[PDB]
Amino acid sequence: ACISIVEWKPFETIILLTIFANCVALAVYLPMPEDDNNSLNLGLEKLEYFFLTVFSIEAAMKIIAYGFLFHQDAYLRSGWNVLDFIIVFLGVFTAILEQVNVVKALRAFRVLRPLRLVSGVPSLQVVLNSIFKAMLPLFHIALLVLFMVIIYAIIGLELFKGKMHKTCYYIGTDIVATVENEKPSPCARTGSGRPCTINGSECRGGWPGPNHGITHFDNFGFSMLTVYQCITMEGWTDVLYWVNDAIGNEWPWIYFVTLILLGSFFILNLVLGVLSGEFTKEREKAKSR
Amino acid sequence: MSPTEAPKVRVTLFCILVGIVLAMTAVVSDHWAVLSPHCEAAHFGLWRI
Amino acid sequence: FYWLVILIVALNTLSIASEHHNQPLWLTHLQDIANRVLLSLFTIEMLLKMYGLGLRQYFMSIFNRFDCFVVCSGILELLLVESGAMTPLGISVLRCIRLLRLFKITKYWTSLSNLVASLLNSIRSIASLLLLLFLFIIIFALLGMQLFGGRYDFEDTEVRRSNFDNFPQALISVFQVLTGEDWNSVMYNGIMAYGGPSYPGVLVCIYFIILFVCGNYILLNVFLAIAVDNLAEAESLTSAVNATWFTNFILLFILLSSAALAAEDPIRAESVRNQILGYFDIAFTSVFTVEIVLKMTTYGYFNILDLLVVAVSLISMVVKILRVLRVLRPLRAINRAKGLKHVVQCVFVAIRTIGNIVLVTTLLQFMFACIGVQLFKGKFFSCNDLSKMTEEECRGYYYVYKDGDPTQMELRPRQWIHNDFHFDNVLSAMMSLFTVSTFEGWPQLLYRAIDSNEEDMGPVYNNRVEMAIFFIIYIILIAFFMMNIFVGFVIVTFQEQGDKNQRQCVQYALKARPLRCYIPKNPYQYQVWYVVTSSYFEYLMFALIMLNTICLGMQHYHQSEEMNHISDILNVAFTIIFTLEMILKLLAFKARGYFGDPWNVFDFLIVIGSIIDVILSEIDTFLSAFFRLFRVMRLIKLLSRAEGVRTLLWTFIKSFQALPYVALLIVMLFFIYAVIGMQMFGKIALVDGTQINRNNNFQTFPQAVLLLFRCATGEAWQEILLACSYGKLCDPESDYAPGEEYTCGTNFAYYYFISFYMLCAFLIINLFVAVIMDNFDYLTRDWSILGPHHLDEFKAIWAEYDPEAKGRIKHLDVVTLLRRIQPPLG
Amino acid sequence: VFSLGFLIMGTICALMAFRKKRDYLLRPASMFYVFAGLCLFVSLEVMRQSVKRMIEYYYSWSFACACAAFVLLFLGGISLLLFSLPRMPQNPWESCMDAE
Amino acid sequence: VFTFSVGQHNYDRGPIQWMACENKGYYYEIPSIGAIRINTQEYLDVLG
Ligand SMILES: CCCCCCCCCCCCCCCCCC(=O)OC[C@H](COP(=O)([O-])OCC[N+](C)(C)C)OC(=O)CCCCCCCCCCCCCCCCC
Ligand SMILES: CCCCCCCCCCCCCCCCCC(=O)OC[C@H](COP(=O)(O)OCCN)OC(=O)CCCCCCCCCCCCCCCCC
Ligand SMILES: CCCCCCCCCCCCCCCCCC(=O)OC[C@H](COP(=O)(O)OCCN)OC(=O)CCCCCCCCCCCCCCCCC
Ligand SMILES: CCCCCCCCCCCCCCCCCC(=O)OC[C@H](COP(=O)(O)OCCN)OC(=O)CCCCCCCCCCCCCCCCC
Ligand SMILES: CCOC(=O)C1=C(COCCN)NC(C)=C(C(=O)OC)[C@@H]1c1ccccc1Cl
Ligand SMILES: [Ca+2]
Repeated sequence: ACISIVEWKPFETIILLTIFANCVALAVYLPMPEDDNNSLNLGLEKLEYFFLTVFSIEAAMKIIAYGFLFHQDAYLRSGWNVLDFIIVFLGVFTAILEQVNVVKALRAFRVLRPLRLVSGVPSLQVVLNSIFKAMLPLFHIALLVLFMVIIYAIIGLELFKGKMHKTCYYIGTDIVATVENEKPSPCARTGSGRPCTINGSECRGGWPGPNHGITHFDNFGFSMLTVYQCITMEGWTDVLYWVNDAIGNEWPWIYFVTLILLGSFFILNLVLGVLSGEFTKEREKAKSR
Repeated sequence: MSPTEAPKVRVTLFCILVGIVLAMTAVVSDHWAVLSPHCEAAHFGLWRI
Repeated sequence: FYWLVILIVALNTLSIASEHHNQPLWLTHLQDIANRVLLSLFTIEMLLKMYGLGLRQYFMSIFNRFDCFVVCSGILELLLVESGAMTPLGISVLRCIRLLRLFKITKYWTSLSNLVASLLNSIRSIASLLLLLFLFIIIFALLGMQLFGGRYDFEDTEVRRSNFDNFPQALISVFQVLTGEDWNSVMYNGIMAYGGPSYPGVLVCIYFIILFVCGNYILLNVFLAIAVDNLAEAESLTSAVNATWFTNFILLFILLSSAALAAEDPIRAESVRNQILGYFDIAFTSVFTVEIVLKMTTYGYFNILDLLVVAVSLISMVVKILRVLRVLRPLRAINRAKGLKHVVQCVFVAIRTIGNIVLVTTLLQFMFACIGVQLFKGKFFSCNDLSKMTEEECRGYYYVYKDGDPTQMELRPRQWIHNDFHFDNVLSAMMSLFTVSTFEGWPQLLYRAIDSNEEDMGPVYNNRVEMAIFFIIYIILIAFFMMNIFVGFVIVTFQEQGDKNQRQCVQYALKARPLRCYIPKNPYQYQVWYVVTSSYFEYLMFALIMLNTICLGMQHYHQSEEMNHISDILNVAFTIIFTLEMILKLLAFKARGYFGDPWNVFDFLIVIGSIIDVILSEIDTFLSAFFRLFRVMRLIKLLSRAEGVRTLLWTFIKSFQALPYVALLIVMLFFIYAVIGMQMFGKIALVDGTQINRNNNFQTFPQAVLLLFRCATGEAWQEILLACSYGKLCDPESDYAPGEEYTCGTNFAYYYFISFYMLCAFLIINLFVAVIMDNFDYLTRDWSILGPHHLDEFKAIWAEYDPEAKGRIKHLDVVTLLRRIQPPLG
Repeated sequence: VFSLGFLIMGTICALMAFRKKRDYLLRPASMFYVFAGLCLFVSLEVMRQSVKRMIEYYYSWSFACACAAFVLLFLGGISLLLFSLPRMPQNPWESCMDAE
Repeated sequence: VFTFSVGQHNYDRGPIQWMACENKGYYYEIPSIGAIRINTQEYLDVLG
């Protein structure tokens, strides 16, 4: 415990000022494709070793002083010294794994280091805790949005599964036939869907679907993704219009116009209600402090 | 008898009788569609066209 | 003298507001002359009341620690132009600090003076949380640089400006995903940067789910701990004929004469259906005449409205304007309805108070419009092909390559085009900034401002990336901050108007009523009953629903010949199990104590529908795709378990039901605007590639109502506004004179749409606050002290002992049950 | 025939609910009516569908018969259920499943 | 030495303009397909 002498010093503004230095060695890094680099990118892969040997002789000089084999299992009982040891263990593991293998998925943990900024400023700690203890009243709105997205995913998985795979191509080609600022829409030869109007064009199947094959209802996961995107009210009319072109004009508005009334507006009303209620609760509690 | 004597339940219990008669009417009246191939007009129904 | 300062700080704003692109030279002269003349007076009167107020106490006020800054910067800007001063980088700073004389007004309104005094110590309280927000944004920008940085190398020629290639770009992209605008196409480029719609690639979709959800949660926390805590304290700051059936008929008749306006073909005016409704209108008109002519005898606003309305009605049989001002039909049912004229009269109240905040944001919108004019004036022109930079060059034809294939070209004439939303004058800049505040199409203006080159030249890709600040600062001021104190000025018009636990828990005991339980008879009926109402039975029957939901979810498309075959027999198995549990419960509850509970009724309906669906689907191979929906709604039976979810639902649904006229106002607004737009815009042609097309038009009434719902949601409402602007093709069915078919549409559109959004944005807020205000006791309930929940516990324990209501129980059971009930009540 | 039989089933109880304090019996009755209407709606469409695989077409007399009886049976069952179901409680002490 | 800088990128072009201006060559920018034909036929002025 000979290092207890240090940690009491202003050895915390040295550390949160080299935590800010590792936030700039992340911002000035330029990401380039297919395994290319520059000179500045290769310089900052040397600064990583410096930052990695400053945030380890800062912990191994603290896990030897306060914490120990067990001694309390309380130094770790801070919620934050458990974060920094993860943030500085991943840094050694990923810094050695590449030199021994001589992974880029595992380099995406370097973006977690800005969290030591909060684990090192005390005010951020109280703000973060307050923000989280305002999330437990939302346990019933979450359990409701979840089971409503699930119901709408299962309903659209039943009425719309596999109906948006036809579109018009030019006759005898694999070129999709659109107009100036149109985006490829479904088609329905022999039905109530839209018939293709482009001149030299026919309505064939075997098309992946509207947004390069991302927006459609033909398994549970994709149905749930398009329901979520509609419930955020972004691009809900494009999905409505595509279902119109697939199967016809008169029924499918009931599915969408309701999901915007029930999932967007109604649930938002509840969320705002509960949050403001909790805020005034805490306010009238602390106005008595 | 609040649900059985109040008038707003009887207006409905009667307005459904209209649907009852027009429903037994829709089941036996064959006048609800036409064909004109092109005069040989047919009048359709559910039991016989 | 004081009223002779506002003569010169107004004649100054009008000076800097008259500035536009290509102005007549006398205007440039008049402007700089007025600037010199006004700076002279500013300094001279500053000095005059300097010696009239003395040096020391003149420096006392906050708003003259600033005035000398005006006095100094003004003349030093006069002087820097008299130097080797050069290019619009320094120059912008001169002519925009020249705008800080517009800050005088906010000191001048003297309630706007302390409005900002409150605003600034609302932020100072929350600075820590608004720092955690920026830390959040920065971590997600870096994570995006790791995930998608350098991966948008798609081989086509489509331009994807929202990428993660450097730090300022990643920062702009994360901010755009947070405002929610066009986030889905950022997600699609990120899904296609990885494989595609396949197993590893579709999991980049959780970066955007977490981003949107948690970022907007934190934003709600930020901007709701300022309208709930930091404007509740400004409160302490500031405070310290009469025949019933007859009128029911007349208001049923108003409805018929308004529904006669809905269904009318705009395109063909000579529709035999319009001929059928023309006589109907005159019948309705004679009726509405002869029963108010009779009204103006028992006496000599609402009694004069229908007076002014029936006139144009029975006159008809200008033209267009007088058939558009006949939309006053719904505006007669306000007096005939008590609650309607109660609600309408209750919102005109909350307008003359929230008018002080509507005037400060209007002046704040104007200052930013003049900044933007000084930055982006003349720089929003461009060429059809981005290779030609000036207007003399952008002439002739050029090649466009289909799908970026150099061996498939076609000729197009090149033309010098202006952006639809630009910053050339102040009115245009105010329009552009209005559309930016609704978060619609704002990245398209941002990436066109970043590219802005010079006064009459086309864009230069990624020229001025520092020009994003102007936009990100505007959105944070108006669209996030000043919008969340316009909301606070509505709560204080709601929460103001309308111990505390004591009277509310004395009311419960005073009016409460006991339950029923239907304890059975007939030891065999009691026998089955004890099984069917056992708790573990209600766990076994909630496991089978979570198992039936997975089976519906396992369906997919283009499967093979053994998944459907098992699906449709498992469906029969589940139908039979649920029918068995139904008849089981019927045997217990004796068919009379069964239909007393509404969940048992809702379950009987699901059983009867899911049986019929079986037959409809099995008759296919033995001798209506919406009956298959009675298998999914079997999942709302889970609701009966969730006590908290059910009470939350009820508590908000019941308040939606007790506030029907606030929603009637929205219905009325939609009806009026959809009738107007069907006459103003109804003859535009449905062309694909435009925003007035087969899915979105004004030709029918449902089409117009769905278009207005779309604009309320804010989808591309400014792209529809640009599709009705007089340069439009008239559809063939309509009757236009020959040669002139590009005369459809109006510039009235600009009013229409902008007045819709604003009004439709105001009422929605109004309906939200309202619904949250009559629930405030529940949403603010300290569960420690007491609550109706304990009293429902008491009702339950009372009904167990005494199932048949009957009021009374015997003293032994009475005192015995006393141990159960918790300390708060017992 | 299924629809007509549903309505037969609905009428028996919708009447038998009148005597012997059997108010409750208007809840199943109501629901049955709904289903009748429902099936009639189905009926409409299939005939419509066949009409569009067989020339000019027209729905003339009995189509409005069914498109009125179905609509009215649907709304009538739904409203009769809502009038037999007590009330959305509206107050902290009120309950669905209240005594009288 | 004639250098061509192709595409729309954010990278730095000073070095290759220098390579061109040092070794008696020339510097060209090709941002699009419609720019190709004219920029790949113009080196013959320097050679003349
Ligand atoms: C958890 C608590 C709250 C959650 C519960 C809330 C969930 C709300 C569920 C609403 C379901 C959505 C309605 C179904 C959409 C119909 C789709 C459609 O029209 O086209 C596809 C299909 C059309 O398929 P199709 O078969 O025609 O397609 C090809 C064409 N042929 C037939 C020729 C091959 O629709 C139908 O099958 C017919 C539908 C008829 C009318 C359906 C309306 C019944 C539902 C009314 C809902 C009432 C409002 C909501 C109530 C509560 C919500 C506020
Ligand atoms: C909490 C507040 C906010 C909530 C935050 C939490 C959000 C997390 C929710 C995200 C879940 C999405 C899961 C998506 C993956 C599901 C599987 C899938 O997407 O693929 C479909 C699969 C078949 O697809 P395919 O690959 O085509 O099959 C072979 C191809 N020939 O077919 C399948 O196998 C799909 C099977 C899934 C069916 C499940 C249906 C719903 C189950 C839930 C019922 C009860 C809810 C949970 C109970 C909790 C109560 C407390
Ligand atoms: C400090 C000054 C004090 C004075 C303040 C007076 C009160 C103002 C309050 C109204 C708010 C206005 C804000 C809206 C933004 C302004 C829009 C605008 O000015 O557009 C002008 C537009 C020019 O567009 P441009 O692209 O140049 O067109 C070229 C071809 N014509 O050309 C046009 O024709 C646009 C027409 C404008 C229509 C505006 C109608 C708005 C009516 C609002 C009613 C609904 C609000 C209800 C209450 C809301 C919440 C309380
Ligand atoms: C929570 C706060 C936010 C808002 C809360 C309350 C606001 C209410 C506004 C909601 C608006 C959504 C209603 C949308 C209904 C539009 C119907 C539709 O879009 O269907 C299209 C379809 C096309 O058919 P058609 O019109 O004949 O022409 C096509 C080619 N023949 O049409 C058809 O073929 C079928 C015919 C449809 C007729 C049904 C009636 C639809 C409109 C009535 C709803 C209310 C109308 C009054 C105003 C609504 C606003 C309250
Ligand atoms: C409640 C009315 O909302 C609006 O129509 C306004 C928008 C849309 O704001 C929605 C934000 N996404 N943008 C502009 C620029 C407005 C204006 O200039 O008022 C004259 C108002 C406004 C904005 C913020 C606060 C109050 C107000 Cl009345
Ligand atoms: Ca949008």
